[PDB]
Amino acid sequence: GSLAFLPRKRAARHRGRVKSFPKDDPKKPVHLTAAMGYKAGMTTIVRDLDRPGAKAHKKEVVEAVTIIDCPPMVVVGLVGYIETPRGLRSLTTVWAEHLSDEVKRRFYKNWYKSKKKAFTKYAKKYAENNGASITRELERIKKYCTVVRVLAHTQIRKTPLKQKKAHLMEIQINGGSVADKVEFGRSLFEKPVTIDTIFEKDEMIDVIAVTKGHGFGQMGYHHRTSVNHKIYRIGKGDDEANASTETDLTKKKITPMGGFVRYGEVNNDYVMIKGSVPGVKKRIMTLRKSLFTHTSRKALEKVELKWIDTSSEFGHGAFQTAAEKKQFMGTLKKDLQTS
Amino acid sequence: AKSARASRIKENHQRFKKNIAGPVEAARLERLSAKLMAIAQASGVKSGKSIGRKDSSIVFPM
Amino acid sequence: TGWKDIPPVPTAQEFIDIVLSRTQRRLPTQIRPGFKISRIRAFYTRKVKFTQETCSEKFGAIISSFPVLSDQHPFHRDLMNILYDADHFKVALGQISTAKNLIETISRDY
Amino acid sequence: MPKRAVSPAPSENEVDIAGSLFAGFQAMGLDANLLRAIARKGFSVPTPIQRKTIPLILERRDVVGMARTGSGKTAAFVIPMIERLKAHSARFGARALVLSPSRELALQTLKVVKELGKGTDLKTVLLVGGDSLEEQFGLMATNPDIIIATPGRFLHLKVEMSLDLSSIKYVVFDEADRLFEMGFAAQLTEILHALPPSRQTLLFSATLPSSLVEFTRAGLQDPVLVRLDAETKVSPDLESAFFSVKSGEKEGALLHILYDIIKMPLGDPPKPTEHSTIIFTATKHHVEYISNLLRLAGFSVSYVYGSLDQTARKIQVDNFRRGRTNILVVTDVAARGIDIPVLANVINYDFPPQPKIFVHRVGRTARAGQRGWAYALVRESDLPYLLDLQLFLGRRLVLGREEKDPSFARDIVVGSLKRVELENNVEWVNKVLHENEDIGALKRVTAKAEKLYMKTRNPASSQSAKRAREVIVSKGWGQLHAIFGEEAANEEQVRDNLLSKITGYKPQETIFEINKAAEAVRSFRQRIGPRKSFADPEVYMSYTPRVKMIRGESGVKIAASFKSGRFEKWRQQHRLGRLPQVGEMEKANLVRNFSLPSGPRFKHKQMKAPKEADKWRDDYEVRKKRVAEAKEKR
Amino acid sequence: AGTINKPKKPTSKRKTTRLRAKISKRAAEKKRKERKLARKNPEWRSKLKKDPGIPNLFPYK
Amino acid sequence: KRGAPGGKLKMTLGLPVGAIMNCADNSGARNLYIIAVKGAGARLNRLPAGGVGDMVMATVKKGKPELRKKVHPAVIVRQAKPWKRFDGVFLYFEDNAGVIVNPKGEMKGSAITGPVGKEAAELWPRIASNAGVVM
RNA sequence: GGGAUAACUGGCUUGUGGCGGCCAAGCGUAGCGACGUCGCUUUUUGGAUGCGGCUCUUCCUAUCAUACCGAAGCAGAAUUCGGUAAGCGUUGGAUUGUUCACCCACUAAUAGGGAACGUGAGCUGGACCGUCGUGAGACAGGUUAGUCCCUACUGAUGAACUCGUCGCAAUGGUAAUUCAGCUUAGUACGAGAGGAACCGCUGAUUCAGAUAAUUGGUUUUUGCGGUUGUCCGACCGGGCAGUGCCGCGAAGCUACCAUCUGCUGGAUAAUGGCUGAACGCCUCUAAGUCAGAAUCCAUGCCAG
RNA sequence: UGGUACGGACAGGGGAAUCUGCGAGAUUCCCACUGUCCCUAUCUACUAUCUAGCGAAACCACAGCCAAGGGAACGGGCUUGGCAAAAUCAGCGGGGAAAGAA
RNA sequence: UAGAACAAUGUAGAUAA
RNA sequence: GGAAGUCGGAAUCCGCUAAGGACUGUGUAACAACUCACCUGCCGAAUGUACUAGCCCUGAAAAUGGAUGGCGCUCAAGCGU
Repeated sequence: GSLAFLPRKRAARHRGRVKSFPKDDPKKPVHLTAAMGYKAGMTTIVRDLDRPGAKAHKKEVVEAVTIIDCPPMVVVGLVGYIETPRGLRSLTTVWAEHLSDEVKRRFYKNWYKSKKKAFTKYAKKYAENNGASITRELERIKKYCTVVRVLAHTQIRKTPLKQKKAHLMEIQINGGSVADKVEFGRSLFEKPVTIDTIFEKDEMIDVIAVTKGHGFGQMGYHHRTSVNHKIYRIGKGDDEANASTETDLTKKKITPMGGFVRYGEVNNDYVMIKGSVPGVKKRIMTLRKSLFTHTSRKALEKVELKWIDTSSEFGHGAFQTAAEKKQFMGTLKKDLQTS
Repeated sequence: AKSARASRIKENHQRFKKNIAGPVEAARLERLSAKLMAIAQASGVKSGKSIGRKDSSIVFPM
Repeated sequence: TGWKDIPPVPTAQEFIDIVLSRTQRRLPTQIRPGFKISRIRAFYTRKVKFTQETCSEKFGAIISSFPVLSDQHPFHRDLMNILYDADHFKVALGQISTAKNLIETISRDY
Repeated sequence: MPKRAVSPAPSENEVDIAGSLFAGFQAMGLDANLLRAIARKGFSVPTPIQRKTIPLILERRDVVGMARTGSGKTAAFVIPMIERLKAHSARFGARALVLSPSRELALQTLKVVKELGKGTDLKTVLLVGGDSLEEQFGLMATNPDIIIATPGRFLHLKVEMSLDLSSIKYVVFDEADRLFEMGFAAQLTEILHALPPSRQTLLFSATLPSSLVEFTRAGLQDPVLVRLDAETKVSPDLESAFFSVKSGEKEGALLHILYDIIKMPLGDPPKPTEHSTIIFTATKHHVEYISNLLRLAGFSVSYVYGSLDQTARKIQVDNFRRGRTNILVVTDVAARGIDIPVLANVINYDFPPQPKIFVHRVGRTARAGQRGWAYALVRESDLPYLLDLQLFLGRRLVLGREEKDPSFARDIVVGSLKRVELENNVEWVNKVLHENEDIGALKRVTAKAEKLYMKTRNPASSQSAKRAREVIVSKGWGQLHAIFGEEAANEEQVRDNLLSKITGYKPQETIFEINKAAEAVRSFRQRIGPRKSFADPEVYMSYTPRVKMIRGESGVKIAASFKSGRFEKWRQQHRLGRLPQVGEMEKANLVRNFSLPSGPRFKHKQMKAPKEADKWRDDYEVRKKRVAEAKEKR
Repeated sequence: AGTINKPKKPTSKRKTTRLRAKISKRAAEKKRKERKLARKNPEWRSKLKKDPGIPNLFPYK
Repeated sequence: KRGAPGGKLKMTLGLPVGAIMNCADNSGARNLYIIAVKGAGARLNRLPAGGVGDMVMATVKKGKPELRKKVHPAVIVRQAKPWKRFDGVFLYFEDNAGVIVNPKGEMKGSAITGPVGKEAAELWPRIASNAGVVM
């Protein structure tokens, strides 16, 4: 194979790390770089293609897309880094009040038998007029640091999973002075940030994941950073018509009939992204921005959807809604016996 | 065919980055930054303004 | 259609340089006295034969590219005779052919 | 891919009369039964080959017979065969064997032998490819008397039974020229090694290649090679003209012949025709190109090349003999294969290398006192071969119009063509080449074939080349053909003087002289300027004269002796017993078990049960009943 | 040539003992052959030699 | 000029080298035998194959004896091996069928028996003219 | 029969023949003698060969293609020679005992070699005596030689630093390749025939990394249905035939049989220059400096 | 006894399908051999990770990481250099085996 | 000699399917 | 055909002279025109042809990554006394 990915080895961590944030300049506005989500599955769409010069121009093309459930992330920290002859060094970090039970479970390994004593002294530091110490750390980040990141964690309690341990990571703030970005993070403390705010529709981004193990030497469980994937839609979860387009007036959600196979139902903000993505269903995904400005027309295209498949994934299914199934079918022995 | 690392190809990509993708990404960045900014705004020693000390080696121990 | 596709004809020195460089650079050039006499013979006969077919291919291209005065239309035949002295044309072409034959014979004997 | 994938299918037809270095029916005295059979067949008088051969075969002499296809060679060697055998033998072991090139020729031999032996108890077997090896096993169990076989299958069965051929006394090689052209030499030699020395050898062919001559010298005991006399003296009733033609004007010259020198009617014609034009070419690619060019020009043309399909060749030849096509284009080998009727018109497009080949292709016509015409297109490169033809025929050469009334029948008269129409024809050829792309592709293919054929063609003689250069220098090369007319001779000459004296100009200086290159050209010119009966006729001793390898059926390389054992497994399959050893009486139970079918041999022999009936299928019960019938038949 | 960016295999200056012995032996052989050829000497020899004399640049010529 | 079509999208190739084919035009041949594919890429032991609208070189195995045992360029119009069109429709034909075509793209015959592939009709304008059913 | 020798190449090899005359700097005081030129081979008309052949790793450049340059009657198109360049790719038919040559085909093109006396790893296709003859030799006459561990690669674990969470990045590896179509444009150019390129746009080959919406395929799900022999007294329900056979068959897994993705800065080689001495002209080089190749070094990427 | 003309039959099936209202029902596609290769199918033999118990043998101077050099086509211990961190498990494709010379 | 994991493998030679 | 020093062959002189070839190249279809050779004016002092002797570059190279012993050394830690 490729000597770039060889010696082949298991990923040291299940989450997957960014390893490179986009280069930052003060002129751009203040923004976050990356995000987290959980792979729910894949569905089929069609697109009123508007690609000039292509054989399928002004035609309808069937494409496969992937769904990543993206519950809002909670900001719980702010990390300040400095430049040294040995590289970047994490000078300091500042945590917030009221760390959630899920991020505390992330810190703990045996959470059930532990006395849950984490960050209690930090909370006392914040609340007991050691805000002088908190502001001292903040001003140290203000005047000594060059690149600033925000600690953020997901909501497992909102993701329909048997897990209860959240995933914490650093998302870098770009586009501004160090003072502006530290103030931005301190303002973002104890607040949910949304995927429709970190990314938008029609934006080729990068997905970082760990490949599916192919065991029962190493095949799979390999850290990959797949680039250039066009986000096709950002769904609101509470819109009740996420899967609806302007061409079909069907009030339906992104979740297929009977639910996603082995994952469940997507009731949160979700991202519909073109193509395939590394990782199995319900695996943690990392969504970041492209390190460079794009060079293709495919990046500037506008995706006009026509309809989204909500048929059953558990087999050869053919009805988008239970209402459609019962209209096609009529009434049954069970329905008349119950009624 | 010209390689992906060709100088002329890189110059063409730089021109494309400067002329179209630049403005488009700047506009989207402005919109997302405005949204996230809205979501955000949704004595020295005992005050913290004076940054002091908290709480192997580089020099030879004397 | 025309005669613009006839390959350029090198001079004597350019021809020798082309043929003796091709045989220098397109074949291996390291044999050792501690090798087998059969392999030494094979190496040198490979060199000689390769030079021979290189020269033969170039001469054959020269002989077959130039139009034959006999099978041309009478206008073209007389035009080329006036412009080029078909007698000298045939003489030069015959010299090329004879040199090809003698190179082949030299290669066989050696 | 498969353009010149292996080789030009018609390679060459080499002939060697130096192989001459070998050395009514009732009046001939045949049996009464054979006489009645021949009378039924209608052979009232034997053909010349039969008259010269059958008495020798009855006198028990090995013979090689030079005869054209359709001369009756088949009956020529079958009638003595039947006369010699005259009865079925109760002793196991055959004694008649004939080897034929192809299955069609073998079937023709089968038909001949059956019709000539209707009534006599001889058992004749066919052993050709495509038939079941098991069926051939069964026929050998039936113990035939006459074997008609193709050599490859013959070796296959030979190896498979380890048969004893010591009983064979009568061996015939039919069309051994085709056998050697297709490449049967090694396996034929192994057959010869298997055959007992005490045998009578017959070999019938139209040509005698040197390989065949060596094979005959190796395998024949005092061969009385035979032949006719139409294979030497070109019928004086043959009148011949030769046309000096250019490479770019070749096709145009061929149509001027057809149009203005032959008056060939266009369209479908309303037993050959009055015109009857054959065209002899060099390779199959020229065959296709000339055929399609003539057809576009509007000529009723049939093409026969070497590796053409059997049915296609049959149809084209049948059309030519019935007169539905009046032009027939053949290379050399297709011509030899096909039986050509009497012709009036012969055109030699590409000059033959061998004057003897020319003699054959011109003896194709002018037969039985009927006058024939032979027009041959010759180029400067083929001129030495023309002069070799002159030497072989011993005739005088008349170049252009050196004589007022040259006798084209006895004199080799060479001339050019009407410049006016020649050009109007060459322009037509250029136009059709520029218009039709298929014709252009064919023309390029024939150009490549011309290069290859010139490279592989046999060389001429040094004296012929020298005198060819001398003729090219001489004036006789370039003027019209005597045929045209003395008035034309007048008008051509009206300007030919000034035209020739322009063509014969020696430039004083080249346009390059008109630098170092200019000095080189001047030195080149300075260097290569022009250089400054009595004998007793009675006694004057003059100078001139007066694990072995064989190819298998699959084509994959296979060892010579490879007993697969599947004959013994055949025996095990059908629980048979020991084969009758040579001499032991034929075993009637085995004969009845494996004797023959009831006549016509079909090919389409698969009895397969239909699929199981499905309830949801429409024809459920009908499919069920057919399935039941199938299981009942088992 | 791209020698700086992509250098090739170095040529060792470390002399082997096999080479030192061979070169010393062949130097001695060449010296002995020169002596034998000088003994042969199929050439004339004179007594007085061409003295170049005082240079023209000598201040006191 | 090599008969490699331009603008052809990805589709499954189901007719490898040495493949028996039905003949769809009135030219006098009944079957063809794919031996080579134009525009193919020689991989390690990989057999070239062609999809609907790809030029190949075929030899006739049965038909009119005059044309029998001859080699011509061809372009394939019907493929039994299923493949997907960009509207997401996986489709296949009943058999394998093509038409004899000169290197420029002109047909020897005058009519096509049966339907013609949409890809072939789009790539070769002559087939669109000689086609009666397009699916 | 006796004696010596008993392997042998090892800064070896490569592109330009030998003989004779003329000429010729030196040296030398006639002799030696490079480069050229002349004479022979050598001119006035266009088969050789008598151990071979496959898969995979790595290296060289003596480069076939792709990249960039200089020159050529190089109008355009297609090219020829030469230079830098090993990043990236690199065949098949015919014939022969085999090989090459020639020829035939695709293809961007389908280059040559090394793995060091065992030519990378794997695989495949005899001499001594004895008898009898001496113008040559014979013998079923005898005798005889045939030598599961250590370490490397690479995952996966692992004690010592209190456990855990989030990170930095020394060093090591490194990746993309080729072709086509639209526009330019029937334009430049060209008598005609013909006929581009830069920018832009869309695909396809190979390689590489993922993925299972869809579409095919695999069934110990022995899931549902059908069916043969035999048995449970018959039906239902079943057992046995080392999974009896057949149809469909989810889930999983798969497949260029399906689908997605493969990214940018600097320094340079040939070469083209600017300013300007050497050397009062001149000069891209000496001091100073600009540009430029698929090259090199890094980012992006994998490991930590 | 064998030929000659006349009349009739022959120079057919099996399988899969399509179209019209079982129908003279009409129309479409497949049946060869090979001393050839490969694949699928049957039979035969050897084929096997951990755990409880029992339990050898071959072989063994001592060892075991590489590159250059070490005149005697000789290196494993020497020079000088790259380097170099316990203890294990699995895979194993390299090394630790070879000449003697007319 | 007995338990756990998954347990139906691969190679070779014969065999008319 | 055209050839004026310059597509070609052979001779290759005289005058004015300071000096100028029946011409060294560019150029015209031929001319024409430019330029070189040579000469003059300005400048102002050493030049310039061939050899010899040191050191240095080139004077040929393949294929695992390595060798003046290594690091490294440039008015040397190189060469000569």
